[PDB]
This record gives sequence, C-alpha cells and structure tokens, in this order.
Amino acid sequence: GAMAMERASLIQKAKLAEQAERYEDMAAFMKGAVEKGEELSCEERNLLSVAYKNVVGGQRAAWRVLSSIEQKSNEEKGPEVREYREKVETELQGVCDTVLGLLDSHLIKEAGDAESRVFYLKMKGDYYRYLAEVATGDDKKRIIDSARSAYQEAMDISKKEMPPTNPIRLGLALNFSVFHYEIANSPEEAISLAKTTFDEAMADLHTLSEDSYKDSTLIMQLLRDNLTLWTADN
Amino acid sequence: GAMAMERASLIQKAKLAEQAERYEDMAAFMKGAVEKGEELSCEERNLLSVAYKNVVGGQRAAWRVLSSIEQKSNEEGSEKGPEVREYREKVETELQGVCDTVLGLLDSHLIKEAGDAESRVFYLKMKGDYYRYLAEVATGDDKKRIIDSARSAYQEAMDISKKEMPPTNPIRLGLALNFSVFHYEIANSPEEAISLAKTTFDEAMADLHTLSEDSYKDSTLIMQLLRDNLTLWTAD
Amino acid sequence: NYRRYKSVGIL
Amino acid sequence: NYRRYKSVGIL
Ligand SMILES: C=CC(C)(C)OC[C@H]1O[C@H](O[C@@H]2C3=C([C@H](C)COC(C)=O)C[C@H](O)[C@]3(C)/C=C3/[C@@H](COC)CC[C@H]3[C@@H](C)[C@H]2O)[C@H](O)[C@@H](OC(C)=O)[C@@H]1O
Ligand SMILES: C=CC(C)(C)OC[C@H]1O[C@H](O[C@@H]2C3=C([C@H](C)COC(C)=O)C[C@H](O)[C@]3(C)/C=C3/[C@@H](COC)CC[C@H]3[C@@H](C)[C@H]2O)[C@H](O)[C@@H](OC(C)=O)[C@@H]1O
Ligand SMILES: [Cl-]
Repeated sequence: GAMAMERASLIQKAKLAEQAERYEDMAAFMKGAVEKGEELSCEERNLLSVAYKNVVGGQRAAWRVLSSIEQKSNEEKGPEVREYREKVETELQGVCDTVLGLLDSHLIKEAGDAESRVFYLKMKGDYYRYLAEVATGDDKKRIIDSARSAYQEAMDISKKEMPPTNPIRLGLALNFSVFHYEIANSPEEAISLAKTTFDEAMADLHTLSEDSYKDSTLIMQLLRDNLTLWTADN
Repeated sequence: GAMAMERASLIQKAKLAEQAERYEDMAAFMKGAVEKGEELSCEERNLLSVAYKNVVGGQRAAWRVLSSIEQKSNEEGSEKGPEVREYREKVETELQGVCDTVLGLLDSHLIKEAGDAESRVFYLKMKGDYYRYLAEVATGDDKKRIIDSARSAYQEAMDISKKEMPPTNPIRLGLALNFSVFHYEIANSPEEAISLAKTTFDEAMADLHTLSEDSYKDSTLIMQLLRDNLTLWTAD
Repeated sequence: NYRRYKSVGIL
Repeated sequence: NYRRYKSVGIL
C-alpha cells in the first residue's frame, strides 16, 4: 500500500485545498495522485479539472487585464506592461503545458468508458485553447489545430456513445462552440453547434435523471446565453 | 536618474498587478520599490499595505478553514489521519514566511526616527499587525514572545498617535481599532479592548465637526467598525 | 474579464 | 470566517 496510502493522502489533501480555495495546492496534490498510476474515479476527475481550471483561470483573467492595458498604452508608454504581461503569459503557458503533459502521459487512453475518454480529450482541447488565446507566432496555427483535433475526437465519441443531455457531452459542445467563436473566428459554426446542442438536449429534457439534472441544465443555460449574444450581434 | 526610473517602473508594475488582482506580484513589486531607498508617499504606503494585506489575508482565511476542519476531524468523526495537520502546517509556514518578510522590510527600510507622525505610526501599526498575525498561529513560549513584540510595536505607535495626531486621524483610529482587536483576541483582555475601543470612538466623536472631507470616509468606516466591535464585546 | 460569452469553467 | 469583530479593512 505504498502508493495506496500515499495516494489516498494526496486525495485527502486535494479535498482540503479545495475547501480552503487553495487551488494551486489542490492541483499539485491531484497531479501527484494521478502519477501514482491508478485511474481517477469520477469524483477525482472533477477535483483535477476544477483545481487546474481555477489556476489557469486566474492567470487568464490577469493576462486579459494586462493585454488590454497594453493595447491602450499611451501617459507613460514604457515596456512595463509588456514585460509583466509576458511574465504572466509564461506562467500560464507553463501550467497549460503541465496539464497537457499529464493528459498525454497518464490520463488519455484508448480504454475506459466513454465519459472518461471524452472528459480528458475535452480537457486537452481546453488547455490547447488557453495556449491559443495568448499565442501570436508561427506556433499559433499548430496550437489551434491541436485544440480542434482534441475537441473533434471528443465530439465524435460523445455523439456516438453518450446521450445528448450528458453533462460532459454538453460541456464539451459548449467549449467547442466558444473555440469556434473566439479562436477560429467562425461565428456561424459557433452559433450552429450551440443551437444544435441546445435543441437536441431540450428534446430529452423531460427524461433527465436527478443525478444529472443540475449540471446539464446549468450548461444548457450557458449554451442559450451564448446563442442570444452571438446571434443578436450578427 | 537610474534609481528614480527603476523605482517608477516598479510602482507602475505594482499598480498593474493590483488591477490584475495579482497581490503576490503586487507585494513584491512594492518591496522592490521600497528597496530603492526612498521613502514612500501616502499613496505608495497604501499600495504596499493592501498588497500584503491581501496576501496574508488569503492565508489567514485558509488557515482558519483548515483549523476548523482539524478540530471536528479529531472528534472521532473520522477525517482521521495527519493529512489535515500536515497541510494546516504548510499553510501556517507560508504565512509565517510572509509576515517575516514584511517585518524584515519594516525594520530594514521603513521604520525610522525621521518622518511625520502619520508615516511613523503607519509603519509601527503594520509591525504590530504582522506580529498579531504571527500570534494567531503561534503556540507556547513562541506565542508569548510574539505577543510581547506586537504590544511593544502597537504601544509605540499609540504613544506617537496620542501625542502628535488628532483623535479623528484615520491612521490613529485604525491603530486603536487593531490594537483593541489584539487586546480582545490575542491578549485575552476584553476589558482593555473595550476600554480602548470605547475611548477611541468617544474622543473621536467629540472632534467630528472638525473632521475633513478628504479623510471623512476613511474615519467614518473605522469609527463604525469600532462601534460594531463594541456592540459585540459588551453583549458578550 | 471583458468576455461576455461563457465556457463551462465559469460554473 | 468564524470571527464577528473586525480589524481595519474594507469588506
Ligand atoms: C471540485 C469538485 C466538486 C466541487 C466536489 O465538484 C464539482 C462538481 O462536480 C460535478 O459536476 C461537474 C462539473 C461542473 C458542473 C456543471 C457543476 O455543477 C454544479 C451544480 O455546480 C462544472 C465543474 O467545472 C465540473 C467539474 C466540470 C465539467 C466539465 C469538465 O470538462 C473537462 C464537463 C462538464 C462538467 C461535468 C463533469 C460536471 O458533472 C458534480 O456533478 C457537481 O455537483 C455535485 C453536487 O457534486 C459538482 O459541483
Ligand atoms: C492607493 C490606492 C488604494 C490602495 C486602493 O487605496 C486604499 C485606500 O487608501 C486610503 O485609505 C486608507 C486605507 C483604508 C481605508 C480606511 C479604506 O476606506 C474605505 C472608505 O474603504 C483601508 C486600507 O486597508 C488602508 C490602506 C489602511 C489603513 C491602515 C493601514 O495600517 C497600516 C491605517 C488606516 C488606513 C488608512 C491608511 C487609510 O487612509 C484612501 O483614503 C482610501 O480611499 C480612497 C477614496 O482613496 C482607499 O480606499
Ligand atoms: Cl515583470
């Protein structure tokens, strides 16, 4: 039980960091838990994804604030903003590379139920997408293509093996439509995917079990909100 | 020259970190600006204090969450095991390191015989506050040493404030408020905490008609916090 | 943050 | 948090 005991300790500490809103610690604890070898349970997957989401979420918000100031820079037009924006950016990139590295070394596999395979491939698209948000050079196309390929393989599994109301399928379609809109600059694909997803989920809404109703309906709300915004603009 | 340029760059990055809510970065930028050797303006002092207040306030909150869990868990409910104590100590150690950095900076660069009363009281209150935060987490012979250091720092800031500042000055009010929290929470001296809070509010109440508009909001907020603490401490 | 459309992470 | 009395602060 060398890993069995240590792994369970790491899971226990990830849950403590969660309660304390210590998401950097939570992420590191869940990364250590993954590397012990075992596959994650549903609950453990969620701890991993929430931990790193909150970590990169702070960096992305900071990067957006700074990048915006950088674009309006005029009473002191010095290198201060670019320098600090590059620091945050390098930090964000390092977190995305850590998550992508963990997905590719331990989590993405050809086995497992459809939920787990879609969950990790969506994560792969998401962190490639975060890289794409800040990419500017000749690597931007590669990063976008990597995000798209991950999202596409996940989409293919979800429509083949999971019901239209499944929260993971729904959250994948939401984030892929955001990719279409913001990253690939294809508002028609974004609108069409969000609308088809929302329409097909509505059709099974009446059958949705309790254990999934909350998550599904929250994502359906986001899908509809994005649609209203994207369509009214066009 | 170079010193002034570098300092202005660090202050600017501190303000960018503030807007980004990157308070760790903000604290370190302001630390670097302090280490350029020039005294801090009123605005700059507030930037330094808010950056570190946010950093340590995040740790203090986290430390309280873990301490609460640590007690319920040990009630035989079983979060049994050392994980909760180990992690609580990791957070505790990080918080002690930040307080140590702040205290070191106050001693090496900011606390001085020179300067107006506001500045001198401002930094000695900070020293008292960061010893108080170390006392929140300390035990045993260490806690006594830290508590002595906080009281000494607060008392020195008090003597200056009661001698050189109006009873309505926000820094003076802020000092008294935090010292009274020290009395109540750390020293276990509710009478002293109530005496100080009561006297502070009352002596400020008198000179309110003279209060200015620049610090009107600052002083009001602090006087209200004094009143609420008194409301709670009197009924308890 | 300035982004109006939302991804799952906001939840 | 568990503390009702406050130190200087804006929240
Ligand atoms: C950190 C983990 C905790 C807080 C314990 O759980 C996060 C959440 O974990 C689950 O919810 C998931 C979950 C999300 C739900 C929409 C949250 O639901 C509620 C009611 O708050 C958002 C989260 O980020 C998370 C983990 C992520 C995703 C997303 C992952 O892509 C890689 C795909 C869609 C969604 C799925 C996996 C949801 O099932 C649960 O269904 C939620 O409800 C309960 C009561 O457990 C819980 O709040
Ligand atoms: C420089 C910018 C920032 C950091 C945002 O300023 C913080 C604040 O800076 C000033 O206020 C101070 C200040 C505080 C005010 C009382 C907050 O007022 C309101 C109405 O929100 C609380 C802050 O923590 C701060 C910096 C701290 C102290 C405390 C420091 O101990 C070492 C002593 C009392 C108090 C003094 C220094 C206040 O003057 C100002 O008077 C406040 O109001 C305005 C309108 O500027 C501003 O919110
Ligand atoms: Cl920088």
